[PDB]
Amino acid sequence: VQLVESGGGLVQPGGSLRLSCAASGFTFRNSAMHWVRQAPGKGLEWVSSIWYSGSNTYYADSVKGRFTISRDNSKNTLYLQMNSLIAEDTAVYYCARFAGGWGAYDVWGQGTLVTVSSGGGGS
Amino acid sequence: DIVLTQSPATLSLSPGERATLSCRASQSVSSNYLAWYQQKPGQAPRLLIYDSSSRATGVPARFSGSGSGTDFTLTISSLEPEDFAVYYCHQYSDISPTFGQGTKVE
Repeated sequence: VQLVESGGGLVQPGGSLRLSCAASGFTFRNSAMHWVRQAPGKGLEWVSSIWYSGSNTYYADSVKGRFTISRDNSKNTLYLQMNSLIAEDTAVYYCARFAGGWGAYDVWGQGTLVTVSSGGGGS
Repeated sequence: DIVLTQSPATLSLSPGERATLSCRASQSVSSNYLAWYQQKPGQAPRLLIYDSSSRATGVPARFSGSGSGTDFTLTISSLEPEDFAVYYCHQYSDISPTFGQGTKVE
């Protein structure tokens, strides 16, 4: 049982990234899948949720209209399409299997770092 | 939103001692849908407890969670040195999941 994120990296404000989470060792289509992020030196913040297909989706207020979660069950893969990135989005992004009554966030990937930075100037 | 307030922010204790961590919710947490995670530096969170008092597989008995309604607590009856980390509480009892700010145990 395992998740493996990928697709992170350094980008400048206004750019876009698409993260990937590759699931294995469980029946992917029967799990709700979430993204949870952690700004450097900060707490966990839930970002987004998708159900079995579902297609019902849920987003934190801070990423509404910029991020889009989706899944491809045939590929055992969860995705986060990150548009209009801003500095505040900087964080390790974790994908997690949400097991609800059967375990909350019982499975986490290793996380993928997204850094949004102009490099200090143009402030 | 269900605000999870954790105290203390930071605790320093010795090996063998008992750590008592609080997680207060701004509102009743339906179905006891409340979980705890341990996070060591550089690593991903690790589930310890879900459904308020259910210990995740492979988690030692010295970790136990409890409470209902708005008051939850994680107790580590006797600290091992590896037990030193940040602990987050988490409510999954509505449609906007939220976390506590974490408690650092030294």
